[PDB]
Amino acid sequence: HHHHHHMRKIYIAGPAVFNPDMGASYYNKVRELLKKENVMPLIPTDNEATEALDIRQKNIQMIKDCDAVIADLSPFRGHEPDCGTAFEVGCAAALNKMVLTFTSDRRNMREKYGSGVDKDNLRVEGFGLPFNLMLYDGVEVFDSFESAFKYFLANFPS
Amino acid sequence: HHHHHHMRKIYIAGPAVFNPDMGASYYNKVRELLKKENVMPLIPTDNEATEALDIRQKNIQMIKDCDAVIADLSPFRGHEPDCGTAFEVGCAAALNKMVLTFTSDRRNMREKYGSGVDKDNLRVEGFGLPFNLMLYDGVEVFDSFESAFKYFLANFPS
Ligand SMILES: O=C1Nc2cccc3cccc1c23
Ligand SMILES: O=C1Nc2cccc3cccc1c23
Repeated sequence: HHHHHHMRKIYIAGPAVFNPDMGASYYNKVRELLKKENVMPLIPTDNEATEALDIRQKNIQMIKDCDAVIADLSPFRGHEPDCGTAFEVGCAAALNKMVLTFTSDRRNMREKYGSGVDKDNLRVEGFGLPFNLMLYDGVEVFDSFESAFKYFLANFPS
Repeated sequence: HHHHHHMRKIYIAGPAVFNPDMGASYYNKVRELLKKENVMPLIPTDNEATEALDIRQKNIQMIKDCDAVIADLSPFRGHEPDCGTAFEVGCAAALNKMVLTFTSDRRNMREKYGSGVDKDNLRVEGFGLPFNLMLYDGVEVFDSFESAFKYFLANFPS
């Protein structure tokens, strides 16, 4: 009786932090969705430090502490995902964490750029993926945070 | 006598692979520089597979096998570094590898964008760093592959 109970935790990776509201609207939506399932969101801006290295270390620790990352790999400042988010996905991959990704634009990279090269003649990947192939681990690329979260619930039970 | 001798290895992360020559000119320069010091370059396109997941896995393994990563975080398709490279930097950080980064543009992000926000009113980081703060671990940001390599030689001896 009164055994320890693990509360599931998801690291909320993505460029919402750069919204004018520092991601408040996104994180609030995430908080409400996860609350219903007794899942804790690990949010990049929580208890935010002032020094870059401290912010970075705390985020790395959240990834170490999580059961899954849900990463927003939507276009950021062009057709490419946010590099901070990409770093976090790599961290999670190395730590053998469940990584779930979504994007607002699921078109292949070559469809996005409209060619096999960009405007400067740099190669656009041709693997039938919406973004850099390093970011794809075989799990479906979802359309939304919600759809990724449904996969989490089905595949990481309490 | 005849003890095993470790050959130092560096993972060569960066968007050179997207050059029209698939990085040949960049990688050849790297190869020539490293051979002089008996250091082996681990190059993303070496023995390249055909399936995205196989390429990804081989690159992650190269990072697991390396002594350091030297990562080209130069502007790619705008002021942001390449997300594949960022993923690799994250992978290396999680694995406690030495990570050395360089860029052709060392200006602060706010100097690059000319404002604290981009054209779409999205926040530009203000930490006096040239790129997303997740990509900075306290080691100096170098100006070139060569200067990063000099740090490697001074800080990872045979
Ligand atoms: O790159 C970032 N990772 C982060 C985690 C938490 C907060 C903030 C704020 C600005 C920029 C970044 C950031
Ligand atoms: O995103 C990539 N990581 C890679 C590692 C090695 C080769 C190639 C080729 C195209 C695209 C990518 C790539």
